[PDB]
Amino acid sequence: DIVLTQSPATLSLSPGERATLSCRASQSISSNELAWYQQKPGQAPRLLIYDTSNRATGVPARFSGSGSGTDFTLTISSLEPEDFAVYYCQQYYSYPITFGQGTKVEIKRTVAAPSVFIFPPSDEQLKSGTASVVCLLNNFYPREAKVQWKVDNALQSGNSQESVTEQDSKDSTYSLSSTLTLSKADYEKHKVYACEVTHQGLSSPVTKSFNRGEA
Amino acid sequence: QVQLVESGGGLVQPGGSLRLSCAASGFTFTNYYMHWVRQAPGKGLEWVSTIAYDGSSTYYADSVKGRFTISRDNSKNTLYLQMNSLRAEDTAVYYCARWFTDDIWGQGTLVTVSSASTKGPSVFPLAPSSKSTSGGTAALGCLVKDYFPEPVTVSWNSGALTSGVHTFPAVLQSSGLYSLSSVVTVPSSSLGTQTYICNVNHKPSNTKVDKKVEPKSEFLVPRG
Repeated sequence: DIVLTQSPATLSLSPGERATLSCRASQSISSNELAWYQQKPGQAPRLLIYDTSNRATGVPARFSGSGSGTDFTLTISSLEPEDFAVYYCQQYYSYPITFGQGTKVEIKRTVAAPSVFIFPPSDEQLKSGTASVVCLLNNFYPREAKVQWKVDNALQSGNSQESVTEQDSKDSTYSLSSTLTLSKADYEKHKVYACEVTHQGLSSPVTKSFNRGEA
Repeated sequence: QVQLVESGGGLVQPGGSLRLSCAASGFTFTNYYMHWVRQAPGKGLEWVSTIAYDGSSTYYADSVKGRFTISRDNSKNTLYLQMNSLRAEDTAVYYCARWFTDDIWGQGTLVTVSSASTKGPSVFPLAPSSKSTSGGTAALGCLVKDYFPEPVTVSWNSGALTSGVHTFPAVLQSSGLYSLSSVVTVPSSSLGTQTYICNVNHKPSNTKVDKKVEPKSEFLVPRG
């Protein structure tokens, strides 16, 4: 079976730069039966190049493919923010049809600080026994960010989860939620709830907080 | 239109079966090989099966051989995949595809192999307030908690509001149920006069919730 090793596994470049993607086959793909695919989140893969070097309908000319026998290359000569995606090569010279494991392309942009917001649990949720506290970091870059929960100034541990959006297709920013989950009983034992955020675009860590049962 | 439309996935007990369908229009179906490919949550593409023009010839990835059968009804422009003895490693979105000088791909259909029960989400407001406000704009949202399996879809104001929406990826909670929030940023100055409603749809349980998200009443703010 033909195994396709794609490298690098991830690539982070600015708009305007040229991306070079490598797809190595474990044996010589004799006729030129290699294709490149682009896949964006929630979408089907999109054919870019087929038969190694033929560009497909409506593919921008910044995408082009080359190679043969054993090494193949996808070049994206002048990257746009919209080109954030996973790119795959596939082989159709032998069964099983196989794909590389992909290159995840991240698009760089200038530092953007998150806007930081905190949401106390709703009364509605509280009737039922549990409290969720949501800290939102909106529209920031780079991806790296630290969020810490404090309850009456005591650092929490193990009772939150984070979720991050895929890079925005236009502005290249991320957004992130951190959700602190506590029983209603625990929630009612403490007054100050605080989300502390550390991020390159902030001058020093930003704390957003509320007192239980204010308004 | 030139199109492939899939249907037929869902939650299935381990050991159970599903038949997926993929209806074609807009091109001469009978002239092309057709294929199924799958993609586990968070992972790459793997080919599952290929079928000749006239169904005379079929090929299968070794992991599905003996369990899955591809077939086609040319006179009805339809591709099928019969999946039997489903295992957890078969959980994936399944696409059908025509592979040519131009590709045509279906929209995908999720097949979740699990004996865990369907459960609809509870939907809670993330009310905006002065603590969710910065120079002219306010963030607000809906927390969609405790559902199984994926997916929930969330829109705002019945699809009319799209700008500034982030619906986060679901997290699996240690309870084995998913949770997600969807948030939106809007002009702060008209929280009093514009209505925000998140419309949550959990098809696996035919749950549909519309939650109105209203601004918090505050007194602990500058007077005025």
